[PDB]
Amino acid sequence: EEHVIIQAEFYLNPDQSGEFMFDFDGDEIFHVDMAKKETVWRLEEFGRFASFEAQGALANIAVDKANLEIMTKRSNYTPITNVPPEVTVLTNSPVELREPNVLICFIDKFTPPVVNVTWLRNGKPVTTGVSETVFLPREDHLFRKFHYLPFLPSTEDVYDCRVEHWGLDEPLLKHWEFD
Amino acid sequence: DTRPRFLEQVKHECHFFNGTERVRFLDRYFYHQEEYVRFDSDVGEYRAVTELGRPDAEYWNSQKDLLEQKRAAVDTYCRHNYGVGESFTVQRRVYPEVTVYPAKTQPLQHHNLLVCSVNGFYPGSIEVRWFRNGQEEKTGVVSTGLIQNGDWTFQTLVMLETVPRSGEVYTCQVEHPSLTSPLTVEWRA
Amino acid sequence: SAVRLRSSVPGVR
Ligand SMILES: *[C@@H]1O[C@H](CO)[C@@H](O)[C@H](O)[C@H]1NC(C)=O
Ligand SMILES: *[C@@H]1O[C@H](CO)[C@@H](O)[C@H](O)[C@H]1NC(C)=O
Ligand SMILES: *[C@@H]1O[C@H](CO)[C@@H](O)[C@H](O)[C@H]1NC(C)=O
Repeated sequence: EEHVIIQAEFYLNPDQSGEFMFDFDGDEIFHVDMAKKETVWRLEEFGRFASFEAQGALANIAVDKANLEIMTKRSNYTPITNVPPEVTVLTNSPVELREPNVLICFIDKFTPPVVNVTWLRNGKPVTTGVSETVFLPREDHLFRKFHYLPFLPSTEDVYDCRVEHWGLDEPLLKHWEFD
Repeated sequence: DTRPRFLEQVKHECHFFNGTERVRFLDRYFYHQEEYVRFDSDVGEYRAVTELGRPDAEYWNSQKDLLEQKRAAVDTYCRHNYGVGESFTVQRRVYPEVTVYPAKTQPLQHHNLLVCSVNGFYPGSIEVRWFRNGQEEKTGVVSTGLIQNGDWTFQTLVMLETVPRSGEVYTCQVEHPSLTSPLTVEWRA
Repeated sequence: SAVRLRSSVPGVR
């Protein structure tokens, strides 16, 4: 095949979390912010060429929630087995001292779609400028996710991406430093 | 929080071959990671994938209006959405940035690794090859593989294990759909 | 223009 477009949905109990998104060849086209009832395009340019009525996503998620109730009973309340993530930290371009760059924390091959992710600079939580994706679908029906931290590379700072997940016995820290 | 979790997933998939010349639609339902029932446009009906999905397959197949909605999806859904997004997805082309820098396989040791860093490109299909004085070097090449950055760009590092000698010219060559001819970057010892 | 969505089907029982 040349291309695949997937409308991917999930609903999770008891968290009552539901997600709705479109995937093109593995990249997110958009997702719907359920609380705001708004379409969020992954790249801003996308919304100049296309539109999506966010309300429609809400109807599907309601059905998925009702279907989960049905399937849970049918399965005799067999719960999900936790699958802990693989975590990788990398930069999006070659690092040059005092040249603005971005750290990427890639959290992969896990389920359920619930994770706590923290960026650490010299052992301290940082939130300035951070961003993140929603939960992204995998062909094996696990999930992946991205977290981003713009930063100014220096010999004086070390970074870690810290990931907590129910499939992990301890939080997973993945380190990055200059060199 | 040790409370048990329960997950429902749905994936409505459109598979395209040669533009919209050939199209396949899949309506897929999941409990945790287990697909239990699906509609395949190749078949035109729902089929249970596991025993868990049998009641839904029989129930859904008894609804003629529903099946016709699903049977038309290759046109009204897949071909339609492809048309909507084609200019910024199918036709998306972003050039790679190519950087060459030396590295070390083991600390303390002299420079014995040449890194060809290929960044920011789209789509993912790329071919990166190393050359030493005009000859392709196929031994000692290791890579990160293709890395998705999550923002509609890819990157990859392609490393050549080699001991640079004075005078040698190394070339990293990159082929990609966005290019009309190979992109080459030289590095001299 | 407008992206269309595919319906999710209500299950039995
Ligand atoms: C759930 O329980 C029923 C009996 O109440 C049984 O027939 C069925 O096989 C069970 N589901 C399983 C084992 O997945
Ligand atoms: C995230 O943190 C909250 C608050 O401490 C906690 O209740 C929850 O269990 C955590 N989630 C994961 C996946 O570790
Ligand atoms: C691919 O598309 C072109 C143009 O529509 C057509 O000539 C060709 O027959 C198509 N190939 C197949 C296998 O359908």
